[PDB]
Amino acid sequence: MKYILVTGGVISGIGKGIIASSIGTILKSCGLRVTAIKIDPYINIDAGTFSPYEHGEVFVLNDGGEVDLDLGNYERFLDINLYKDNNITTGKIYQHVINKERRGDYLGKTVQVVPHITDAVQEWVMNQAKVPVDGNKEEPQICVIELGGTIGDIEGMPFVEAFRQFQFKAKRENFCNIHVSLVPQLSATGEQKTKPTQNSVRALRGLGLSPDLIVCRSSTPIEMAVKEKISMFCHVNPEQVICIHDVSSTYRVPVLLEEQSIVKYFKERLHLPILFKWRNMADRYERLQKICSIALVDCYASVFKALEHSALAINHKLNLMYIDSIDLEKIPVKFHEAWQKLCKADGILVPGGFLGKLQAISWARTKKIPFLGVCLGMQLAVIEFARNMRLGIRRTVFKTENSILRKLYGDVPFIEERHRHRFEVNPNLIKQFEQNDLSFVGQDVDGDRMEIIELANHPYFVGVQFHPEFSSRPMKPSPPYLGLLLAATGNLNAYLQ
Amino acid sequence: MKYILVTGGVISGIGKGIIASSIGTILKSCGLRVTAIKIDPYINIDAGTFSPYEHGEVFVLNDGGEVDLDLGNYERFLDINLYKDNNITTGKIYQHVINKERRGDYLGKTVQVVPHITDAVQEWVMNQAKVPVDGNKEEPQICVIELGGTIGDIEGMPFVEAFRQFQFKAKRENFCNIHVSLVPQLSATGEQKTKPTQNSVRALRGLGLSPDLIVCRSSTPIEMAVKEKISMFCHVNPEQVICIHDVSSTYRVPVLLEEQSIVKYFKERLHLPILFKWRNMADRYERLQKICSIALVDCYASVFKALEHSALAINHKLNLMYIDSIDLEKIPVKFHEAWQKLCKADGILVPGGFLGKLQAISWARTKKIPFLGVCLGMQLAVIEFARNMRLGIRRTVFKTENSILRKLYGDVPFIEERHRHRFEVNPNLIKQFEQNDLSFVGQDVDGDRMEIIELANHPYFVGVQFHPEFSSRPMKPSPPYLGLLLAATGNLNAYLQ
Amino acid sequence: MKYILVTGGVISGIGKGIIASSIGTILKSCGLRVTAIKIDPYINIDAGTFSPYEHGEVFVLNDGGEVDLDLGNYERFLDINLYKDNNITTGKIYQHVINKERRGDYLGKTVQVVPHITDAVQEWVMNQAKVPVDGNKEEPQICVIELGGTIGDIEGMPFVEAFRQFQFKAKRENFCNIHVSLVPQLSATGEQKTKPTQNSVRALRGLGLSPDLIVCRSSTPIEMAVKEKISMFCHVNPEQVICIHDVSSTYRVPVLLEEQSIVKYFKERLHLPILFKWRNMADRYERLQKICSIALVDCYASVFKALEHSALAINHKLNLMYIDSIDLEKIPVKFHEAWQKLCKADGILVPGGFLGKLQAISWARTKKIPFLGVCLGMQLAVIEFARNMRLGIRRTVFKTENSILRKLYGDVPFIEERHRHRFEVNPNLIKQFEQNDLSFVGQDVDGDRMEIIELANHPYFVGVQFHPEFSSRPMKPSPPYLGLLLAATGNLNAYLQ
Amino acid sequence: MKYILVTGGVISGIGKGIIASSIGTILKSCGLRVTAIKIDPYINIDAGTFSPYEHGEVFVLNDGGEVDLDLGNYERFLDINLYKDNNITTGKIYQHVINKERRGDYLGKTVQVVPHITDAVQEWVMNQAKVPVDGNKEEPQICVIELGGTIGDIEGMPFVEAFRQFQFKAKRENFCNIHVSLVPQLSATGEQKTKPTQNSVRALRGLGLSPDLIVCRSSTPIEMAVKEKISMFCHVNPEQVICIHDVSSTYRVPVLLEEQSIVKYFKERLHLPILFKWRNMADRYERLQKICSIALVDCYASVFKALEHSALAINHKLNLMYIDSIDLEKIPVKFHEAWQKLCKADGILVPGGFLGKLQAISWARTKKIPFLGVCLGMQLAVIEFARNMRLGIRRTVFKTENSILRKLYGDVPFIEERHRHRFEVNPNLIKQFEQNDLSFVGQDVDGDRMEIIELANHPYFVGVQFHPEFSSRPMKPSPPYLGLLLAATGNLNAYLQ
Ligand SMILES: CC(C)(C(=O)Nc1ccc(-c2cncc(C(F)(F)F)n2)cn1)c1csc(NS(=O)(=O)C2CC2)n1
Ligand SMILES: NC(=O)CC[C@H](N)C(=O)O
Ligand SMILES: NC(=O)CC[C@H](N)C(=O)O
Ligand SMILES: [Mg+2]
Ligand SMILES: [Mg+2]
Ligand SMILES: [Mg+2]
Ligand SMILES: [Mg+2]
Repeated sequence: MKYILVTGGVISGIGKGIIASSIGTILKSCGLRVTAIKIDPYINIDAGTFSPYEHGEVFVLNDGGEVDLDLGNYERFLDINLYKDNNITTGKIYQHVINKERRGDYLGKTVQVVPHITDAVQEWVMNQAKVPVDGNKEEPQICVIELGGTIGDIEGMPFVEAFRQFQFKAKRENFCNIHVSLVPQLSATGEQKTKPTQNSVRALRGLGLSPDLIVCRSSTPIEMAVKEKISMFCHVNPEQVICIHDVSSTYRVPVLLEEQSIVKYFKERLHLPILFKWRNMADRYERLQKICSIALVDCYASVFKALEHSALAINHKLNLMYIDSIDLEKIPVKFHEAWQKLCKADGILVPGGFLGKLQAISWARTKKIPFLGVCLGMQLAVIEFARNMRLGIRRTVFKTENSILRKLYGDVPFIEERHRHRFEVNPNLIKQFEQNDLSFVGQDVDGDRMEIIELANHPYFVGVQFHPEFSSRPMKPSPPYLGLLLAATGNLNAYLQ
Repeated sequence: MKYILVTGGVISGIGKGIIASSIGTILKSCGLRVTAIKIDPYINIDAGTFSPYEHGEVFVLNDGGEVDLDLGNYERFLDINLYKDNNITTGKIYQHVINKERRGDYLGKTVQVVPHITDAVQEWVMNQAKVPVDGNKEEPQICVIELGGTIGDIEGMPFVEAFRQFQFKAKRENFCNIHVSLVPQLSATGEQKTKPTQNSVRALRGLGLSPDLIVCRSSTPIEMAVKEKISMFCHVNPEQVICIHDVSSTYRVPVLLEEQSIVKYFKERLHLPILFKWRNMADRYERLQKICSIALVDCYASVFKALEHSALAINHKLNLMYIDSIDLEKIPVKFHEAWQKLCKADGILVPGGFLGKLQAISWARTKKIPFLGVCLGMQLAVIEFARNMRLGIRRTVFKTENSILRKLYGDVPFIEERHRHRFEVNPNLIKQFEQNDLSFVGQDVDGDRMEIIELANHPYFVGVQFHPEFSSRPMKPSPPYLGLLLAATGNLNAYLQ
Repeated sequence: MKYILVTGGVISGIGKGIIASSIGTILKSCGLRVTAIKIDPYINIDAGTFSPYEHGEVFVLNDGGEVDLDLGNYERFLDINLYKDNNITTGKIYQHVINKERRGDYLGKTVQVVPHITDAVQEWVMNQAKVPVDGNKEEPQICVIELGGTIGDIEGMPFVEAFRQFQFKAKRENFCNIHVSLVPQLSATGEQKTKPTQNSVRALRGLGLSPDLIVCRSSTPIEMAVKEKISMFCHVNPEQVICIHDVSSTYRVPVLLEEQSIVKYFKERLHLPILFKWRNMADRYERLQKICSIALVDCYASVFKALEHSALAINHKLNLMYIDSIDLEKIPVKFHEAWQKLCKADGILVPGGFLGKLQAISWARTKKIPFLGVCLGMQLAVIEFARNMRLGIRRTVFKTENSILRKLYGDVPFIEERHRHRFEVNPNLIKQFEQNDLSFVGQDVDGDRMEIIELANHPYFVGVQFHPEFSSRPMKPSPPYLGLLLAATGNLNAYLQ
Repeated sequence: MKYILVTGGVISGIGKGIIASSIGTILKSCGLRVTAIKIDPYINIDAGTFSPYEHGEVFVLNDGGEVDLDLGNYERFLDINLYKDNNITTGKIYQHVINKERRGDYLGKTVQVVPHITDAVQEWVMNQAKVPVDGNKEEPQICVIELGGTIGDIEGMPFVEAFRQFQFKAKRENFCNIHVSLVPQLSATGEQKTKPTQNSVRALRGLGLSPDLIVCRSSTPIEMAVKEKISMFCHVNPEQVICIHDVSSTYRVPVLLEEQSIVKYFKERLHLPILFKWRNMADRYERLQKICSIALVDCYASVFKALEHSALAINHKLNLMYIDSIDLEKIPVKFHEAWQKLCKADGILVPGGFLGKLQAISWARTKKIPFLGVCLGMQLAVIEFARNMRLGIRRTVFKTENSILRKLYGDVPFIEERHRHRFEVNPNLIKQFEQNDLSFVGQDVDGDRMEIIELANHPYFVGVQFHPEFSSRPMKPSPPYLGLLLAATGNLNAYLQ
């Protein structure tokens, strides 16, 4: 296969995953079948071990893998369905080698990091690159590998050593390395400094990989004198020093890379047989004037992106105002902030988790303000109506054609969406609710779990057990989120017509 | 506790384990309770995964741990009984952290090498240092930690980072580092080169540990000009540059270290409240003239050491001539080497394993030459008499007082020795042999396994199921090995009188 | 002596020289005699080799040394008079060792970087620290050594190796290291990243120096979670992690360091027997409302600082608008910018160099707007009146008591100021001017060079051959600059009364 | 041009200069014009600064350059005449850049190691490679550059950075790197260790150069398992792992390299349009039985080599027994060693320097034992007969045809040989000697200095002012040395016939 490693320098928050995902959609626009692998040098096996504050949200894959939000960036940019083994971690590879050792698979030889851990990385990358990750069963052409962390962190040392070897245990026609690095810009002088990028490239080149492209991330576009220092000290041509400055949106990052001519580089280097929409979406995003103010009651990064996809599609600006449920709760300055936000809420969003959510539900229910409840927001909705693990892709069957979500999903009798919940509605008690305004509208194939609710005597009050955020992509807004913004702007009855 | 790290430079075969074990017996001669821990940066969990060619023999511990022969060096020098967790490996620590992660013991935080793997090393070292490893239940005073590998190998990087932190997460009064390094001596010029030791100390000091002692291993004693270069370039006083040259025996290495005044250094540095036998044994070893030629039919390092302990005790030189059983086998130049060695064999030794052993057994049996069979050498002896896992410490009961091994072990009704076998003698068939010359003399407490055989109509033909090698120490020769050399020299009937 | 090394991490523009100069004035406020040495790892011998665009202005010392502007920061903060050998460079030290080699001073031994270049650094630092650099002939107590560059640049490697050795070839009571490092703050998230500081401290600690204080430079004050990561990963206590954020002025940086308690650290560590004005000047600077707009017709950093000292003393804000003389020149958008700036010029400043300066002189002369000409601005003033190396400290004698500059300098018959010029006024032609409005008012002791001019029929049009900028300090504004701001605000005749 | 860098790993005494010189004579046997440059990272400018104990003898070049003996190895192997600038040193390059800086040749830019010192290395290497260093005025085809020191020493860091850049600022067709490294062989086990070579290649590859050949120096030929570890861990094919073991002679080292097929590698890699004598000389050397015992009364490495060239040519073994003149002196165990050696002296050799030499002269003179005096040995000979700087190539004119040295040099009226002396014979006093047995036979063209003496009433007692050692090569023995061995074996009168 053809392989593109993306390494990071100086600091991890430079957006390497957006760059890597951007080059993947560039290559896809050039007609290529692109895979992605993310290396996360953490010793954790799956992101289910994390808090939402640590690594952002737990993105959920079709196979039930729990991963950090950057596999959602590859899914959203490439329109791809990743498997749990497209995330490589140090825990996953060390445990693999330890298990092989105990099985005698290393034939009584001493197991050690080089070669055995480095071979495990190569074995895994070669095979997961070949996985059909598009819906097309045809073997991929390119694999973009993001090496997470910063080159020079101790946890990354097996992977760069593996990738050093992988140059030679392949061809230069088949492997290149992108180094993404911070070019810090000083306050008082405006001066862009190249020293961290030079030092990071020196470290990377000391690990036996050379930058084939250097991607500068900078606050402002870099000056030619700055690009000249980088091309001289990092021993790469000026045409191989790319600048991605702070832009308006992720839609503009692929467009910017065409305007740095990366396709000519990848054609020449990787010997490749080679956007519109990203321009259009960027150009639209920069012109969004009509505010839709929604109350959310990187912890919710797919939720925010799903709303922005929906907002863009209806040519509105999202104003996502985040409210803690403890602010709305009876426990008082932040109460008069939170409830004031909840007054100017055109829609209420109660996402998942593991108290004032119930008050926001009551507010939305009573005042007839548009509501989307996801996972816990469905369960709390059922609960508060009464007062007044299941992991990965599953089929949800609609119990009727008289469903607003069914119209938004395109009249289909069932949907396949991603789940992540341990708790569900009691099958014996459903007959308390069916008599009244809260219809249970979607169920599993087993008929035990109700998985969608709709409140009938309301513009749009829906609850879903699945996370339809993980299915959201710019080209196809997540229908439960689209319905929320359509309802909040009154356009729902025009769309459903 | 007080801690002594022993790091290695340039190459691992410099004898760091003998140096570390030597300083342990020095400190023990100074009256201190000494523990040992060995770090082996391999990803293997236990040495049962190894061939005998890889890491030498599998030493067996009382608890059934399978470890490399260097935990036998700490056992033999200190008269200590190590536990399986006095061996630290990368596999054992990474699996520990992975298991803690999956249990949620890191409270949703990202697990990473620093701190979490480095803390696991510190946690383990602090607690295993406190283990009563002598028979005395009193908590130890010093722990000698040998860091296996060479400082600068990638697998060693978590451990040196842990030990860097461990300086500061302790006191300088409680931690020091010994660096053992090759001083190569060139052929043509006789010139001793200090450059590898300087470069290795620069690497070690780049990992945030400084040599408190530098132990030069050299072929010849080092010149003062060589010691001056090391003390200048490695930034350590001349009194802290120790030379251990190629000596006669391991008995001389502690004695040499007194003659480099290390006790004064450890008294001053570690604030310690502070040999004869090692001199005596060294002085004896250098005067061994009477050859006992024994045929063995680092793969057998405890076997060789057990014979040398026995040889020294009877003031004989061992000539251990190693013969492959395939040389003795019918499959022919090496046949006339092997059988010629077997002709001048004063004793035959058939150690354990997993064909010409049977011929050597037949030879020894028929010609009435002294025989010791260990594990497989007992099983093949039973088999060839007929023609003509159980792991760690177990109690073997003697079935009679009429046992030669029972006299050698001191008339005791049972012995406790170390086992490592999956196969044993059939309890139904023992009644074929008891009628004849092959007595089954030792059994387990269960009475199912016969564990010792003695052939009655022979000077000394014994078979044992245990490995009594692992019990051998210079002060107390292993009785089955002592019996072999006593028999082979005719001194048996004088000893047993 | 007591020594404080100040090392830099990530990027050089973090202000290490202001931090180092700030701790020097802190220690001086604590009553200590402080020296400064600046190491510049460039191979250049003196800054006379530089353009003004490269390293900023060439600061001139009393002995005629040409140095970068950071020796002016030590002069301005400490009220000190540095010698040319308080600047150490790689060129100065390598040439020293090469010269010693050729003289046989190394006694036929091979000269090499360690030890001989590292010893040369130590020799130089020990002796220049002892230099009376105050006017007091008493030997100094502390020496602040700024190591220029970033730790990990190849040119800095001799100096950090020297300073590693210098810890041990001294006492910990007598040496400490401050590491100044960038904590980059990301745009989108507001997130302060500690990774470069951790990596830079790892590099510094790999060169055998540990941070005794870590000084974070950040745009905003750092959060406690950020300070905790630094104190954990850089293995230093929280009290040793200092934050200097972007402040109003250099006057506030010493004041901030008291509010980080550095005096307690230096008392404890360096065993020291231990501001008001800096608070007052900072507090004043933040309240400057009255604008004095001056046209200047880091290239002029002492000029700008001299104006700011003058501005602060008269409680005005300086608006220094910089105009290129080529903009004012007949060669046209920038002409209407430049001449528009020159219209709102309350004073014209024509500093030194090596064309529209003559037009600005004519403008100021004719319209009677306050003028200060320095070096070339005196020579061009003489020239344009007619139309209508001498290096370091020299004595200039006033030819009369009827001098405005003589009143501003305190009625004294001569002044001693710093010179840097190859050209001077023709002694035969002076009699053309003395007849008219342009008096030559200051001369050298030789009587050949006129060194000050004053135009009599004007509020304030003075020219000086010396650079009185280099003499400017916050406590004592440079009288030619003070006169300019006093004239420009009309306060001159109140001051001279 | 084509360039071959030769780097060293682990320790400098591995013989890199003999390897580099050997590949140069291989390429010369393939018909190529070969240059050599030696980089010595010492800060010394010329070896005239050294003692003879430090870097061995001072080799003298035709232009009067004073250099270490390794430029004599390139002269002897290639039959080449090196210039003083074929030795590059850190002193020579830093002084060059400092001088350029002071001249303004860097146009006011900050001079720093990268680029300016690294460019100076490249500039120098490119131009000195083009120097006609053979007598043929045609521009060379290959330049062998030995980088002295060990890769990873701090002084070598500018040169490896220059050579990293030089790969890219050339072509792979035009540059390759040979890494020479110690494979230490342990005493007790016979085990050859690859770890230092792996670590040294990791350091070298961290400086951005990869081994194109790895030359193992080992005591014994390396095993295939050892070559496999090196080829795996150093990421080079088995055919690129060369072993040079301890051999009989330098004559065998080129022959060994053909038997490792290096010409096939250099043909393929450097795109080259491509021994007998070295085999013959090696084969002869191994069969030398007839001892010629000569008393010498790396300090004298060209002297020893000149004797060995002479010995080989007359098919004798040299037994060069070295005697200190202080042993022969009246100041007594070593007296009876020294004079005993002087009794079995078939020839006396008194080489140059700066007391018992006079006694050895008297001994040789009186007993009529063959004598060669060089420089000081001529001056002391003149002196002791009476009792009983001029640097580089100079023309010496023979005063007569009646000269034994003139016959040995081939009847020529003058010779051109290399000089290094400050003292000479007094022109007024020569008329004391000419009357008697000591003829002055060679003079300079000036007629002031007598430069050769011959004692007439003796088999062979010659003194020369020049060092004819530096002219010695295996193909053409130095005639004054050849005469000594011919005289000492009685073959002189057969040769001179
Ligand atoms: C939330 C929003 C509106 C967005 O653009 N935010 C934003 C804005 C700017 C940048 C940015 C600025 N400069 C540089 C770089 C980098 F590239 F260098 F890092 N990034 C990053 N994220 C959005 C809608 S859809 C989406 N993401 S998404 O669903 O994956 C879809 C793309 C496939 N985000
Ligand atoms: N210092 C300056 O401004 C230099 C002025 C002028 N070029 C001279 O040499 O006198
Ligand atoms: N080269 C030498 O042997 C030197 C000889 C003597 N010291 C001189 O200067 O002439
Ligand atoms: Mg810069
Ligand atoms: Mg040396
Ligand atoms: Mg972080
Ligand atoms: Mg090995």
